[PDB]
Amino acid sequence: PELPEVETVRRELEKRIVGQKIISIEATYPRMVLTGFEQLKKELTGKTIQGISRRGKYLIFEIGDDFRLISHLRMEGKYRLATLDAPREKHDHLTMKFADGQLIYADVRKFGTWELISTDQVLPYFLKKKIGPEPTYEDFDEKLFREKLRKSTKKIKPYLLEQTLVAGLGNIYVDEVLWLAKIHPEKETNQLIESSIHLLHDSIIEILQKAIKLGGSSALGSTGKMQNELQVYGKTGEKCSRCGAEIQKIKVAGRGTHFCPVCQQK
DNA sequence: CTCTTTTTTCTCG
DNA sequence: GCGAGAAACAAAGA
Ligand SMILES: *Sc1nc2[nH]cnc2c(=O)[nH]1
Ligand SMILES: O=c1[nH]c(S)nc2[nH]cnc12
Ligand SMILES: O=c1[nH]c(S)nc2[nH]cnc12
Repeated sequence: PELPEVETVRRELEKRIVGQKIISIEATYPRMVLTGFEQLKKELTGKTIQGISRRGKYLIFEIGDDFRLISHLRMEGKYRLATLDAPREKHDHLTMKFADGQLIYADVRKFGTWELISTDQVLPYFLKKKIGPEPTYEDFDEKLFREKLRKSTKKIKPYLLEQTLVAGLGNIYVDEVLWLAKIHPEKETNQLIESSIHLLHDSIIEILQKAIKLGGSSALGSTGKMQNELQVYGKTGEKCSRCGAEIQKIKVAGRGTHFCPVCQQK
């Protein structure tokens, strides 16, 4: 999932599990709890969920006043709310049991992570990872964005994927964003002119906010509609609606990359 | 059978 | 510092 998918999950969880006391926590794959499963079980059992927040692609469970559970779904992580007698499925790894249901985390590839962080260490946690601003008009300052692009010789797609210029883009939405902003994914950022950076900035915000509104692209959050609106991602050889031009797929910095050459020249 | 394909961090030169 | 490639892992497809 990327930011819109994580936000969709956040919103559904917020509706269902806020106010709920954690009765027990169980793991079949404790190794995904990077801060230590025993510690997390001991600290969180019997606590009440106060809220669910998000920073970039990270889910943040607010559990009691003094702890947060930071969850990353990485490539394939999925949450679901199930009855207490629900059978185990093959790639289920963790469950948070309540009095009247349970929250189960599953992840085929086992990439997703849980970290128990004290409340006053949440802002330092994200500072240490150098996560950039949220993709909103209020938080995403174009002026700083422009200065960082000017000072780098990185290619724009991998630099956007680093999460440092702005938080939340992954492979799908960065491809969508660059098509919308008419920018080549291998464009060196210090070659971008001011008007292109402005369109890029606005496009990042517009695409991600649209995806959030449509419930992401497609367990919780599996009812998304953004997939119907994708212009280039996963559409190799299909039309760009531009006079017969077709989407090409190339590899950029190790990632599958979908773009429309005629639209996205350097 | 092999090889490639699908977020973040780590290693190497 | 940089980029390239690979690591963590599972499953599906060519
Ligand atoms: S360049 C181009 N050609 C078209 N032919 C039908 N519609 C077109 C369009 O929107 N753009
Ligand atoms: O944190 C990252 N997330 C993604 S999607 N791509 C990257 N390339 C380098 N870092 C990152
Ligand atoms: O009208 C457009 N034409 C092309 S070629 N690319 C685009 N990206 C966003 N709009 C367009």
